[PDB]
Amino acid sequence: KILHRLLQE
Amino acid sequence: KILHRLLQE
Amino acid sequence: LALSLTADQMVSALLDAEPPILYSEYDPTRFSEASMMGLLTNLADRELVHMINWAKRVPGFVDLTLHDQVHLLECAWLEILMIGLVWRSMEHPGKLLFAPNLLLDRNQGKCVEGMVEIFDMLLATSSRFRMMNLQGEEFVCLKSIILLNSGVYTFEKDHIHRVLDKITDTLIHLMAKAGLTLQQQHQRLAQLLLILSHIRHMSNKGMEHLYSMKCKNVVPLSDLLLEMLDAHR
Amino acid sequence: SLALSLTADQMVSALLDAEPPILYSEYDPTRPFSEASMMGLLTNLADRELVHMINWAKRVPGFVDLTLHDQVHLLECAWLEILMIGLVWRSMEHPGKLLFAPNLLLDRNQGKCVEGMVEIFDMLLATSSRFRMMNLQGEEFVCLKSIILLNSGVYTFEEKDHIHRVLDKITDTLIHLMAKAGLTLQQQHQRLAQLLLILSHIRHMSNKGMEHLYSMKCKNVVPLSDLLLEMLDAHR
Ligand SMILES: CCCOC(=O)c1ccc(O)cc1
Ligand SMILES: CCCOC(=O)c1ccc(O)cc1
Repeated sequence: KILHRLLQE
Repeated sequence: KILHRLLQE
Repeated sequence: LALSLTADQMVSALLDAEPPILYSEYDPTRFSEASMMGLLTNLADRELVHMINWAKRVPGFVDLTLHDQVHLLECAWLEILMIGLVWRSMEHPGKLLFAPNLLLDRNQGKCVEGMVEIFDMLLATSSRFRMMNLQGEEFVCLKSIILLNSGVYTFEKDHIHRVLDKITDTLIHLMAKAGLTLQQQHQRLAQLLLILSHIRHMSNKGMEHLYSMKCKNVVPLSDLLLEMLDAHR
Repeated sequence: SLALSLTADQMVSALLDAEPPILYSEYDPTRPFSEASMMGLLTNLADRELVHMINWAKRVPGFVDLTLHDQVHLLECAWLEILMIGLVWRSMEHPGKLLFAPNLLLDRNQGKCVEGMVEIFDMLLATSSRFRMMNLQGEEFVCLKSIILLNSGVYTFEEKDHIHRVLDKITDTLIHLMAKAGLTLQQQHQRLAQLLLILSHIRHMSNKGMEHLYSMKCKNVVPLSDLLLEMLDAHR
């Protein structure tokens, strides 16, 4: 899930 | 409208 | 005379206005998808008639024009049925007390397509009420707030907002009476009003679901119900 | 702690500091609007704002204490509410118009260009009117925006208890702001209620906007970004 990745950047 | 009718009667 | 009411008088007025708890026509020796939705919609229709009488007894409501009364009820009716349901279910963890003879477990929501998701939201609200130890006097205040607030911006307004303030005063009065500190009163008031956002959400989802049952021409809806549904497009 | 250790003044400062920028749209005045091009501007804008929102959320006290799954859940639930409250706030000084971007100020007549959109515009305009009526302050706005983030998905869930403690802190903060502003004790609870009741209307507008966006997607009106598609899909 993209949001999941974006929350870690 | 039925609601109109119940709000009076 | 709504703006002249004391907090105690507002509480008394709202407690006295309360509609009756209706029974389902459910026969405990008989479920199907068509069966269950029919029972729920039949009950909802009968509750709506009593809701109309109740609204007329909410202080300030009949001061409004008939058109504005219609608009508020059209906007809020499902929110009001739902908060009622959540309240009745508060002492029945994991269950929804649609009626004293229709107490449904979470899993029976699956008997109807898309219903369990709605059940889960209602059950979570009931749990929150339980968590907060919501009081009967608070519940009736919240239910009147829904009636007056939900459609108020879809518009009269000044009077409605003054009545809303009086209900806020009444909630705060009840908390002070219960011995809460000022800090605790403000926190609890906020906690209670934030539940109304969740109830709005559930109503919108429930209205979508209902519209879907209405199109899959299977479960018959009363003329009143169809009109209440139609008001939401 | 550390969110629960903040004073009201520190809470306000953190939230004000975390505020995202006002972004520009890709509006091209060389061509007339179509349904597809107007929707394209709003979805492109939403997509760019979402990246800034994600980074804002991480700066809201208490948020990063949650698991990634819970952070995802809250943002999935609240994203459109948060975009809408921001739009309504930007629009306050523009009666009758919605300031989607500094280069994209639209009235309800322009909203008619997209099927089903004017109804949503009308709700947003009524909300902007309400903010003006109430003289909503910037410090109050940022508190409301963080309440939306933390509240909207909280009853779709210890973690929960943590969130409610943070929400209580924001309530204390709103009250502190109003008291510092000279409101009487009674005016304080009345205004707190008026502000929080608006969140019911914001939820409603978000639900209607979500239905509308789903409709645009299902009619192939505009291509949604993968991110937008997933944020929309979270709502079923
Ligand atoms: C019209 C929706 C019927 O199912 C319900 O969600 C329902 C029915 C009766 C109630 O009191 C609350 C909800
Ligand atoms: C997501 C399609 C609708 O877009 C909006 O309603 C919108 C987009 C950007 C904003 O800042 C606020 C609302």
